[PDB]
Amino acid sequence: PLQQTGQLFGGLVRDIRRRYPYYLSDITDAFSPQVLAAVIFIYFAALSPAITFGGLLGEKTRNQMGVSELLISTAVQGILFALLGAQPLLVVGFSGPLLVFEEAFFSFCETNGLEYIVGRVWIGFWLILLVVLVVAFEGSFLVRFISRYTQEIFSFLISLIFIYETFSKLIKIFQDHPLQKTYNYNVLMVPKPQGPLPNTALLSLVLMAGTFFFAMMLRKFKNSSYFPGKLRRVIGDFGVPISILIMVLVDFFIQDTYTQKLSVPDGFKVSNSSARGWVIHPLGLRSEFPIWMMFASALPALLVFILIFLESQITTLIVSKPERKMVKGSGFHLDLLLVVGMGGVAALFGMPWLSATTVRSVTHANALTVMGKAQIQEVKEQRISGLLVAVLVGLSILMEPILSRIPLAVLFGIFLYMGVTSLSGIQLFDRILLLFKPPKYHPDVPYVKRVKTWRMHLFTGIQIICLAVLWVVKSTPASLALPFVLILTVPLRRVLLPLIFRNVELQCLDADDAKAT
Amino acid sequence: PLQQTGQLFGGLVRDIRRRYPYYLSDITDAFSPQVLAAVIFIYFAALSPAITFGGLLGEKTRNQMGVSELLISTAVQGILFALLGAQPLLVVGFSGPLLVFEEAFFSFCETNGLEYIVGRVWIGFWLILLVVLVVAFEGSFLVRFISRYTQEIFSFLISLIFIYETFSKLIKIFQDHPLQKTYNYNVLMVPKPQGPLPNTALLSLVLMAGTFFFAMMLRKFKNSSYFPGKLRRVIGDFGVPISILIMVLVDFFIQDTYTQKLSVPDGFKVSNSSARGWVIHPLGLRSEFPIWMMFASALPALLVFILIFLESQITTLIVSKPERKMVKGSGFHLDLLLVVGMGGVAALFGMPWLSATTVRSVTHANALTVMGKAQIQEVKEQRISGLLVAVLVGLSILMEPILSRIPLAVLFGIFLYMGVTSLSGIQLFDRILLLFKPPKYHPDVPYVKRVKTWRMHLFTGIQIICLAVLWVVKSTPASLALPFVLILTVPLRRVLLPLIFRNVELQCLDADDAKAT
Amino acid sequence: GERVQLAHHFSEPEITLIIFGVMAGVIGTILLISYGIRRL
Amino acid sequence: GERVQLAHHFSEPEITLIIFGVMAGVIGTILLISYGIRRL
Ligand SMILES: CCCCCCCC(=O)OC[C@H](COP(=O)(O)O[C@@H]1[C@H](O)[C@H](O)[C@@H](OP(=O)(O)O)[C@H](OP(=O)(O)O)[C@H]1O)OC(=O)CCCCCCC
Ligand SMILES: CCCCCCCC(=O)OC[C@H](COP(=O)(O)O[C@@H]1[C@H](O)[C@H](O)[C@@H](OP(=O)(O)O)[C@H](OP(=O)(O)O)[C@H]1O)OC(=O)CCCCCCC
Ligand SMILES: *[C@@H]1O[C@H](CO)[C@@H](O[C@@H]2O[C@H](CO)[C@@H](O)[C@H](O)[C@H]2NC(C)=O)[C@H](O)[C@H]1NC(C)=O
Ligand SMILES: *[C@@H]1O[C@H](CO)[C@@H](O[C@@H]2O[C@H](CO)[C@@H](O)[C@H](O)[C@H]2NC(C)=O)[C@H](O)[C@H]1NC(C)=O
Ligand SMILES: CC(C)CCC[C@@H](C)[C@H]1CC[C@H]2[C@@H]3CC=C4C[C@@H](O)CC[C@]4(C)[C@H]3CC[C@]12C
Ligand SMILES: CC(C)CCC[C@@H](C)[C@H]1CC[C@H]2[C@@H]3CC=C4C[C@@H](O)CC[C@]4(C)[C@H]3CC[C@]12C
Repeated sequence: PLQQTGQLFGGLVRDIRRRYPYYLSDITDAFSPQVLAAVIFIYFAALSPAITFGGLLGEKTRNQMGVSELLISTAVQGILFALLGAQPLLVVGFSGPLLVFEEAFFSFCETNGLEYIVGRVWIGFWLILLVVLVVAFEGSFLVRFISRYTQEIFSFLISLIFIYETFSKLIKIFQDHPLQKTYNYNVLMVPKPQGPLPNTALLSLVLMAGTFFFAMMLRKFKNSSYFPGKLRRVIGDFGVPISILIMVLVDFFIQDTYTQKLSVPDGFKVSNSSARGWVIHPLGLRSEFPIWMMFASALPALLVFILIFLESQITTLIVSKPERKMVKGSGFHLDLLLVVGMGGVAALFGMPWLSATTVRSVTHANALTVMGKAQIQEVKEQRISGLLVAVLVGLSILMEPILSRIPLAVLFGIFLYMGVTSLSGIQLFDRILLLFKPPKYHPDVPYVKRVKTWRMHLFTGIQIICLAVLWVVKSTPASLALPFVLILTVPLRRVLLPLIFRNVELQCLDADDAKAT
Repeated sequence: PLQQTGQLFGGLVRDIRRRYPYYLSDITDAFSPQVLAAVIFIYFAALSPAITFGGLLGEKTRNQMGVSELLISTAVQGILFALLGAQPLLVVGFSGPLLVFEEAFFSFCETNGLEYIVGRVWIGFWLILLVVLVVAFEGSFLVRFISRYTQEIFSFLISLIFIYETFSKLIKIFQDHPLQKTYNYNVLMVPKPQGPLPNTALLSLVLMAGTFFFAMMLRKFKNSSYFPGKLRRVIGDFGVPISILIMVLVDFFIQDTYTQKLSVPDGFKVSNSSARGWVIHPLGLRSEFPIWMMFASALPALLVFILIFLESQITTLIVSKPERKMVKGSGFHLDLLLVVGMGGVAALFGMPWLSATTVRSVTHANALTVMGKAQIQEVKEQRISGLLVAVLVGLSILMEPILSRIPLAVLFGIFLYMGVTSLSGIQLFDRILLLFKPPKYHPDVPYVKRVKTWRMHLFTGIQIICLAVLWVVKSTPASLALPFVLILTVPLRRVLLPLIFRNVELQCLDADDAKAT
Repeated sequence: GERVQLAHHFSEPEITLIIFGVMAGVIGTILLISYGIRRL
Repeated sequence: GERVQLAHHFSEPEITLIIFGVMAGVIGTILLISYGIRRL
């Protein structure tokens, strides 16, 4: 999939030739209850980041882009990606790096007297030109140099960041409503409570812990020896929906105590009708857009292209490992074209550009993964689940009476489940656990039986230094430089690691398919 | 042990000859950190029921017997039993049935205008007569007719009641401090809060769940492959003390919210100094005690003897199974003599009579059980752990500053841990879990590979009927008839079961040592 | 004891010694009777 | 649009058609240059 043909758009043509023959199977393979349970899981897993990032974006850009724009962009791009993409298991949505870029660009436009939304339109115009050229010259063949080293470092870092943010949300909940001896019983509740409230933080903790506990218990019950196998596996597939239902019911039957719920906009309208409409004029809304910024938009377009490219291509690498039993093929050129071009077009409507998010896509792949009699047997590779998730995200505004009764704490427990279960296939997480085990308990794997214990521990420790370096970069104002520092790991594996490790050691420790050299 | 010699006091003499040669080993075998962890565990496991039952007893008897009397009786009888008993692993203390008898006898004395404590003195006088005659005629040889059937019904019922009471305490906490929108911030706190308080019930639930979680996780970590083995086993041994310490610190660093704490009396004094002293005159305190009630106290004495005898002897049977690897021997005749005689003597001092409690003693045995490399390897059989537990219970009044900072919710989580871990050795609980498993997953055991699955399920469901009938009796005013309904299971096993089961099926199912017929 | 208690002819050690002696006599009578039986 | 917006000579469809046309011309020029190279 990563070979270079030498023909213009050759990689694009190969990806369509590889995956579109399976299009009929991509509809029939979805006829199973596990696909529906995956739909219900990934619906919340995709809606909650949309609502949170839409709120943050509306706060940080004076609602020039907000919740409604993000929901509509997510729905439309998800529908078009599920209908046309070459790896339908990817989940397309907004991410943290994109939010940071939006903050930086809004600050830049505020400093230079620029219209932020028109600048986004021109960045999107330059994004279309870039992704067409990269796909034309098969630029996605460079993904082959991202080995398991860089992939697993990125995956472990993103999972750790996800878990950290999930816990920080609960910490913020505890800070807003602390445990106090006395409370002001007359507190304004609209739009949000104006002071601390009793029982709120502790009940949020109880809801989050209970949701995580029920999800993990039903995941264990799936592999258990209890009940008939068909009924057991059906309940196990519906583990997350059942956990969400149980905890939402628990919160519903507790009336007096306040908990924060999901809040969607009233209708399909722009977040600021006093600022912009549904179509943004590239020449400007209030003032004339300067000519120099039309060409200077290439540099932010280069940065956004790099961000989306690295995130989406590494996510495609992670979800399409040979050891995950994906027997239908993935298209690196076609998916990149679709994602970046849809983002560039959506910029014209004042809507965010999206990326193939790693935690959401990995969670989607795991929810569709079938476990045999342990060992991965197959994956329900189909387009219906992602299409339904996107459709439900688009319909989220209309189903407010249902979403308004779902607490955020339940979703926090679901996020914790997603974060812990996203670490299963990572060999870096496995080797970190080996640091806390005696060498006689190390598994029979090629990087244990062919590599000395302290050599393997040194290899793992070098990766941890990269993890710390990347974590520091994120927690700095220069957090948009994270893709470049991640890229720097590729020379580290290919130039510096052979200086201290032998070839057989590196083949055992950095193997594309978990092979014994 | 259960053979009848035919010589007067023969079983008592044989028990002394069997165990007292091991007395030097009974002191040297306790030189290990596991015994210290067991002491810390069983100290709370014995102190908290003492305080709770003493408070209830003082409420129900107008403090003629209270917390201090129960603490002193528990301490003295535990010290004497650990120094002299042939099964030092038994934990001696107050139980629910004894509280029910105290309630009934107090009501009887109140109706007839009798001094309750003097009637207790005469009951204890008749208790010494019964046990001496039983020990003289080797009456503890009737325990051989109590098979695994009755043992496991009793053990499962007592564990179920323990778990149910632990959960009902949390339910009572939630009822006392319900979740409300508004609270009266000025609520008097002495002696106990006079109105609902915010954050109390939710924090109590959090502490209970966290203690249970840390205890179970440290128990898993004990058998895990992480850390050096010696350090791992040491940390696993102290899992309950570490969980208690963690959650007590967590509650300590929360200053604003109220949680109910351990409460011990100010000093070693009678609960009601206006009612009685330390020594109760058998002829009467305020009014001349009638002569007829001196002879009529035999029937309550027979009831108390049956209660204590069944509880203590079934506890000795359960803890000293051949499958639990007790290679030092147990004395049924000596332990009964010690328990009942000490109870009769404690009656003279206005102190409760005690019994070998089931969950406490099973927890004590499991804390001293050493596992192999799954398989029970040995037991740290010694006298020091029970002696130290009784000494600490006696000194619990002097260490009020330590106990007053320990919430009851942490102890609730520890009680839940004790209840769930007390089900490990019961084959009735194992067969109940087989009611929810496919027969292809049933273990390779004699009662599965030699009996048809539906036959085993019929045998299991017959026991569940017995459990339901016993539970109904407990929830009725005639809960003191529970020992007789339990004894009725022995005719059920020895008479009615052979009518519907073959000899081979009964041997595989109801086996004294889990052997293949 | 405590507060004001009724005055009995025997004190607490005296009455408990009398009761223990009566109990020991009853136990000894029972044991001697049992010794007589199973022999004739 | 929304509120009061400055009037431009080219409307939104006209301006986006112009931008896409210039983009297509640039892409075609780049592709023709690449085709010319690697042959001589
Ligand atoms: C509510 C369910 C119905 C209740 C009515 C209760 C009546 C009732 O349900 O009995 C039918 C069925 C017995 O039939 P049976 O034991 O043969 O069923 C086997 C069971 O389903 C295994 O799980 C299967 O293996 P796996 O998992 O696929 O690997 C196995 O297929 P295979 O792979 O070997 O070829 C099946 O054969 O039940 C049970 O499974 C016993 C546990 C029932 C527990 C009682 C139900 C809690
Ligand atoms: C905080 C402690 C300080 C650690 C300092 C870090 C330095 C450090 O402690 O490693 C050296 C030492 C290695 O020595 P080694 O592997 O031979 O130790 C084996 C280990 O203790 C096993 O658990 C034992 O088996 P089991 O369990 O009884 O069945 C086994 O005994 P045996 O039965 O086979 O004869 C022991 O041989 O310890 C470790 O085990 C590695 C765990 C590293 C994890 C350390 C994570 C902190
Ligand atoms: C919608 O946009 C308008 C204009 O961009 C915002 O009005 C501005 O509000 C900020 C906050 O006080 C200040 O700069 C001025 O009061 C307004 N400036 C102008 C030029 O109008 C309005 O706040 C936005 N609405 C929301 C909900 O953010
Ligand atoms: C200690 O005992 C005395 C009696 O020995 C209790 O005093 C009685 O209290 C009850 C409850 O109202 C009533 O019968 C009378 O008020 C008292 N009767 C007598 C004869 O004194 C006293 O309440 C007990 N102490 C405690 C704390 O319960
Ligand atoms: C099994 C033990 C309790 C012995 C059985 C009780 C009977 C046999 C004995 C034990 C002690 C006896 C009491 C000892 C002393 C006196 C004082 C005397 O002026 C009247 C009779 C009276 C009150 C006795 C009545 C009978 C008595 C209660
Ligand atoms: C890569 C994408 C963004 C296209 C490349 C942008 C450059 C080469 C082109 C695309 C469309 C062009 C604009 C189209 C329309 C006009 C209006 C006219 O009164 C002045 C020139 C001006 C403003 C052009 C300047 C150059 C321009 C911005």
